[PDB]
Amino acid sequence: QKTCLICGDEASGAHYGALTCGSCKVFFKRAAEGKQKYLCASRNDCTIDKFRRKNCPSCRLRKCYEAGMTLGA
Amino acid sequence: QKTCLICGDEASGAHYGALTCGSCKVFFKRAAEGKQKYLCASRNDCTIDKFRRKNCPSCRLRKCYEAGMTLGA
DNA sequence: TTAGTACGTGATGTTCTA
DNA sequence: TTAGAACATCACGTACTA
Ligand SMILES: [Zn+2]
Ligand SMILES: [Zn+2]
Ligand SMILES: [Zn+2]
Ligand SMILES: [Zn+2]
Repeated sequence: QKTCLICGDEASGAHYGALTCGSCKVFFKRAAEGKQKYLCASRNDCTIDKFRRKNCPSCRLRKCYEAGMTLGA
Repeated sequence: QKTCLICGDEASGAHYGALTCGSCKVFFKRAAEGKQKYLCASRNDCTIDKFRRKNCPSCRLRKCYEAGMTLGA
């Protein structure tokens, strides 16, 4: 509440169905749309925060879905 | 050997003191020269390979120093 | 309200030139 | 033989509009 559910950054309102920051809002749109497989370099449980969220699109995307984000309304 | 000591890609020669590919040669030069204080999102033990080496510069650089690479000061 | 655009920035990996 | 620069490409995050 005022904090992004994906990465803990300061949130700017709900986006695609969950409370997120602006960077996570645009990341989810880019990564949900694409037909990309993302690979985690560790164990699929990376810590996603303001400074680490860049490292692992796979875990960040997983967390977006887990927080309920969706492109299909 | 023909194998990059950092990421397992095909090596290109001895670079900065260790057998590495071309991408790891330029990465190490940029990483050692700049102090980006790279952060790992996991446990400082990421898998570094051709498909994952972009995920965790911090662990990739860790591997470079463990492999003996150095800028000669 | 929040989704879309488009920019500016920076990391990456190779080809080139020493 | 390898160091280093440059260019193209791409991921990222922001400001701005509606
Ligand atoms: Zn976020
Ligand atoms: Zn991960
Ligand atoms: Zn390598
Ligand atoms: Zn790591």
